[PDB]
Amino acid sequence: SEKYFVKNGQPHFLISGEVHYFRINPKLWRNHLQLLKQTGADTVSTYIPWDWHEIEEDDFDFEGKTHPARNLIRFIKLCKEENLDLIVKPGPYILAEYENQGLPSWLLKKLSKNAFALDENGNVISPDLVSYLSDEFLEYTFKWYDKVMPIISKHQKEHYGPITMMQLCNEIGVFQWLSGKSDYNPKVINLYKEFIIQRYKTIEKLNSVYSTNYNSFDDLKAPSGKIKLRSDYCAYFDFHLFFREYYNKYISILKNKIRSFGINIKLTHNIPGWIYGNASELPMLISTYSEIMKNHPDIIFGLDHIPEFVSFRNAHSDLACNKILEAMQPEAPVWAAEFQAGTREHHVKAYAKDLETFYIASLAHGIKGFNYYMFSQGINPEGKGFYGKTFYFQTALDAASNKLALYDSIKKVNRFIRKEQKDLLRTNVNSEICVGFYKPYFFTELISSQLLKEKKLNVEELGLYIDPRFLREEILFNGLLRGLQTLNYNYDVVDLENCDLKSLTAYKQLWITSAEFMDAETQNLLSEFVLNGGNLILYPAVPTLDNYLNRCEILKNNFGIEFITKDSSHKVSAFGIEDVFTAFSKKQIYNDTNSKPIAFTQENEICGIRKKIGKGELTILGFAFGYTSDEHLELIDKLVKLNKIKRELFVSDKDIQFVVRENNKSRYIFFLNYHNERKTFNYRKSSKSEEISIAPFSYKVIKENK
Amino acid sequence: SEKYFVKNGQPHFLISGEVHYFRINPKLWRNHLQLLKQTGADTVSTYIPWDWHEIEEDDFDFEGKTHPARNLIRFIKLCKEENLDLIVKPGPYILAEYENQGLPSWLLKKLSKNAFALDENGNVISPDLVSYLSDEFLEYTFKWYDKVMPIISKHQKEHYGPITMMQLCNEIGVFQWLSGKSDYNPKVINLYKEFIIQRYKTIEKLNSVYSTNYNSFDDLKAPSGKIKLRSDYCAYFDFHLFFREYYNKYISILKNKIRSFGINIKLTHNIPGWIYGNASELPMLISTYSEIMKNHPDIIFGLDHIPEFVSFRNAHSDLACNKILEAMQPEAPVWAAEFQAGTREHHVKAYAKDLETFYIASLAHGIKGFNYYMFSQGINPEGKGFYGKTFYFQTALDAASNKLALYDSIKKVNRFIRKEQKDLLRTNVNSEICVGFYKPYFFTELISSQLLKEKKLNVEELGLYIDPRFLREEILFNGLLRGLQTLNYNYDVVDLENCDLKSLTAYKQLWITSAEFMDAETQNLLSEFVLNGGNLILYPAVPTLDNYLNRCEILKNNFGIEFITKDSSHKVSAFGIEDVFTAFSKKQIYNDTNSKPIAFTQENEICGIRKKIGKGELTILGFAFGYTSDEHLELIDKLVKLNKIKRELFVSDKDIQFVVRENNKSRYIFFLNYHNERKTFNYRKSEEISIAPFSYKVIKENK
Ligand SMILES: OC[C@H]1O[C@@H](Oc2ccc(O)cc2)[C@H](O)[C@@H](O)[C@@H]1O
Ligand SMILES: OC[C@H]1O[C@@H](Oc2ccc(O)cc2)[C@H](O)[C@@H](O)[C@@H]1O
Ligand SMILES: [Ca+2]
Repeated sequence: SEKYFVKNGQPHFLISGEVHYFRINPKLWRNHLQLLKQTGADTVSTYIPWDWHEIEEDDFDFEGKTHPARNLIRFIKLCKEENLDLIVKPGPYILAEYENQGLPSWLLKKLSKNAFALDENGNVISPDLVSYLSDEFLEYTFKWYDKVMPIISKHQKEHYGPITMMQLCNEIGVFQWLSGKSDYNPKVINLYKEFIIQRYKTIEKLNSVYSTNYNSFDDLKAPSGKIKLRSDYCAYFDFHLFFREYYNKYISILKNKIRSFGINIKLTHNIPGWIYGNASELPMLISTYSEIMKNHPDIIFGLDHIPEFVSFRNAHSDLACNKILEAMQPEAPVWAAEFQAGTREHHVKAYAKDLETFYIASLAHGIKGFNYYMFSQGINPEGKGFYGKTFYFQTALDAASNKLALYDSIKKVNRFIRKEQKDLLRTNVNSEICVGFYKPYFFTELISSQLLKEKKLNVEELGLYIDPRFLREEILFNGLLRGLQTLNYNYDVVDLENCDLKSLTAYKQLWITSAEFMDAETQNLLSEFVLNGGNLILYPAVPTLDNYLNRCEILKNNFGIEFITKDSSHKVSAFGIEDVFTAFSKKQIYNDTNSKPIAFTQENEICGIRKKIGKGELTILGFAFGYTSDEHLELIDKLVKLNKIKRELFVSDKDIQFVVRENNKSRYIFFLNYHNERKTFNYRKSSKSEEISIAPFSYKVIKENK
Repeated sequence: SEKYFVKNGQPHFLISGEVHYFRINPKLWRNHLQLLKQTGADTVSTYIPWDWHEIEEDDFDFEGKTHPARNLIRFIKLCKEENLDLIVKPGPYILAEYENQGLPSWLLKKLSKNAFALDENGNVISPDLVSYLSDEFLEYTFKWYDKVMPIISKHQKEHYGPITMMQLCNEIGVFQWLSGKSDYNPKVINLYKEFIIQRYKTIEKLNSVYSTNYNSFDDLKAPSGKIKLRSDYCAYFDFHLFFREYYNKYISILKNKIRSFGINIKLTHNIPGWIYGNASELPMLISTYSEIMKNHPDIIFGLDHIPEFVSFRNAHSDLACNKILEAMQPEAPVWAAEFQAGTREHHVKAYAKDLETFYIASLAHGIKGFNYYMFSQGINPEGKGFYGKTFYFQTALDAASNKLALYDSIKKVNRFIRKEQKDLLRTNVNSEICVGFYKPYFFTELISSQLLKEKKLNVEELGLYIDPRFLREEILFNGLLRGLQTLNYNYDVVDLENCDLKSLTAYKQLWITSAEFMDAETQNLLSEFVLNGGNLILYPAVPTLDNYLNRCEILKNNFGIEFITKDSSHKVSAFGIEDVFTAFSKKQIYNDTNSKPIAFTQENEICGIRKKIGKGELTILGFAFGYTSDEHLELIDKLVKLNKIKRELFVSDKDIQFVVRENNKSRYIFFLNYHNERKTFNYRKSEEISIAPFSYKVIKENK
């Protein structure tokens, strides 16, 4: 039951390369495509920039009449002649370091002020940032679609053309996020007001949930400024729910317009979130797509992976991202829409010997397809570069089509993939550990993020102590997920929203990283999980509130837990491990009733217990740890061993990472050395040892038959 | 001309290793010391924690009466028996992940509220954070000194003991930096009031500078909250000046107490500022010691270098720090008081093969001595660790004195240093480029920093557009200095404060990264520099204000410059380089009378000129660039070549870094490969070599 791309009823590993026809001498297009095809790639991918093709208002060139590199039609025909399928991405936004993020200069000069994204003061956030549902923006976007979409429709696979997939716009919300400010455009504020009225029906029902005293819906304003009251937190939480409906409305309007041209190819979107070589904020960005992914089972999201280097400093980012995409999109293959090749930034180097290891690690970490971004360097024509004349460096081909060092790395990886794809695509890893993904902890991009200008959320002003962003970044992403990968314990991630109990019962352990708040549905689901036979690990808090910070003690009551919150030293003992550094002075102190106490404060008060409940097992730790000391890995190891979970291999060097992937025919062992040390080690299957030497920042792959 | 440590009247490379006796089984103290000596190290360094030796109020154990590892006397005796010099660091603060940052629990329980650093509301900032000038704190510090300083005094080299240097406290001001919170203890604020009265004399004089409306000094309150007005900026600027005097007053009280015991050895302090493997904030921390460095020629500041890894991502950090320290401390050797060995953080790996390259790069980059921190891992006694049981990982030795991978790297590097030190220590680089260090741009630790979550400085609210922290981090540290190092052009840094004109005339170019504000003394210095024959490169602004944001147009008027500030596309052309991305829409558009236009907006307005002024040359660019594109390296290269400055070598691979260090007799060529690529190249003076990833090669040439 792996999800993978299919060609002609067989597993197909999607290998694409990004080649920007608009940034390459058209006399050299065929050579770029030939050299991409010779790496074993089956697809080529490109933006079709609106600014490049609508050269003035209502003046379109797709044929090279005004500039040879405007000859889109020729580029499509060459893709077909060179036996490559094509991914097209006509925007309206492309980003792509193209001036004005791809929008025509003539359009941005003509639009009225009310087309732009606006701050709470009514000021333009950025002269190239439109409001997505601006009437004026969508009118011109539709006139662009009227010209580019008939060309895309004509050249679809079903009409014997090369076009197999199309991206809608580009990384929806990426500008809101990087600008560090949210959109208060009056189109947006009016849709928000309709959303609130639809959700609550009467001002009395809203007031009962928020604890506000409004006389009418007319008194309610879009939340702005810092959160000081639980009522401000409630208003912002609904504002987050509203933006997820808003982005779903935007993509819905583009999709409906596209389908009217007879375009039946696969539609895609692309997920932002890596910055400075780590992806700890990507889960927040993927959370902004929650309503798109529920409403559009036919739009496949892929990841935009930008590792920059490949070391222990970022080894956990790509696996945690691939797992979280699978959790939110379990019916489609995990794929990278943009899979780092070379570097966007001259000063931020991308070494072939790093990216080659990233590519192999991505296979170990369950990737099923990717688009090398950028396969071909470009030169910006006509001053169209946002930041300088050259587009990307250290790619597979330079802009002239010369092979660079990365070319042989990509050929090596592609060769292995083509040899193995029939088995490799069908392989699974045996995960006995499931980690819960509780989307509401991620809904903070308006109030708390690595990129937001103003920190609007301070939980201590709300009488709370567990910050949801600290929890999801340090206790979950950089803590538990980093620790399991480092310890070589396989895990899966599951979305807790509308989660079937039967999709949890296959695991030996469910791990829940909990704040003081959790909705009644999720508190009930976890209660039933344990009563019915599940083994639950829960920390750092039993929640006592719902998503609106109103009382909800369902899980606490169903588990027969009594506790008080007390201050103590950061250090606790747990399972006989002394001096376990914890994030908070405040801890939950549990009554010892019908339980085994397994963690103790410096005053020897009980801050963790284990108990049997119905047919299940509960382990609660009333303290927070991520992975900032060796004791944290010893603790994760102790917790995993409570249900006798074993690693697949005994490996003599604990700093070697491995993944075993297998199906009925084939076993693949991936060894990953994320460290600057030549390592010699030995290993054997958990149920005569082989010796292996591995270079710094390198990999080995062993195939076994049966 | 070079500054360096000396032993037996000859150049001595100071090689120290940090070994915490209080964190190591005393049965193994001799084995740690023997293994340290066997790497070629000459010195061992440790804290002497106040909490560890004053076990209860007025109960001192330096002999291991109450715990074997309190036997400081025995550890000192062993250093001498094992032929190691000793650096001691008795605090009172040690940090060192030691509970309460080294202060005794009994002390923190007993101190009155007014001994603590307080927020603006009079609340204790942190239960282990004292006010440095608290009468009660200094009294207890003095009683600690009365017990530990006679021991240190007796064991000086002078008395054929091992002790050669002592550190005073530890990273003074580090807690104000990491929190972004200033101490508003009423004793501190009374000292601030005295500082302001001393500076301005009369309320009329302060009102004229600040544009305030006070009737007397009684109206004046310590600044707090966000800067909304130019008068708030002025008050915060003087609050930064005050803290530099305050730290000088604290270290002076400790120094005078220490000297009273006949302690005549070298006194040290240590400079923080690395975080996550880069050091772009460390110049801000250096700037907090301006008054100490002016008033104490005999206190040697060393750097705390924490690179974490070694690559092109952070290659420029250690050179820029070493150059800025030399600018502010020209009469002492540049040395690392804490020189990364292993890692403080289990999850933040320190590879032997990375740190070996860091140690060699540090030699290329002018370091004259260092203390491997941590040479030996520690185990925290009886939960005295702030964090877990273990102190550091991937060190040279584990806490049990097991050799680890880094041991053989340090022995290798130390063997090279000992072989070359007599000649290597006497070498300098030939810099024809001078880069100005304007300290007031750095005086922001209370209002604008990488660590400060909520920014108190927003220059747009003051009618400005060039933020001094953006300028000093992106345009200077990660832009010009990174670019010059990448291009293999030598530079020196000079402190512009009280700067001698004759020191600037050795250089072919002086580079000044300028905001809209610059004091009259510095505007006059740069005016005289050009009129006398100097070549000045000045960007992104001709300044028109002084440090209090009052009109000052001395440089503008002396150079016959006129400009209007106008908005345009971010991209400009300069010296025929198209598509140069600049930081701001706002640019200076220059009148070009008597000038040559050399940079243009997208609409061809003049945003850069060259000019002859007296006997000298002016290049003014009205736009800001760092290093974020290949065009930025092209522009720096063109600017350097305006005065015919040449690299010392032709090296066939432009991504190889080199440093040529020479004296009259000896030349060293350091080749540094900061890239994950085996590179093969050739070199010649303005021959074919292979260097591993993240590695080095050193060539000697006799002259
Ligand atoms: O690195 C921050 C983000 O950077 C984005 O790139 C940009 C590059 C330039 C720009 O002006 C805005 C965005 C990527 O598309 C996204 O995947 C990534 O998460
Ligand atoms: O990494 C930030 C700083 O961390 C400092 O260590 C500390 C870490 C935490 C803390 O609360 C106090 C000090 C280092 O001594 C200093 O050199 C460094 O620049
Ligand atoms: Ca003039």
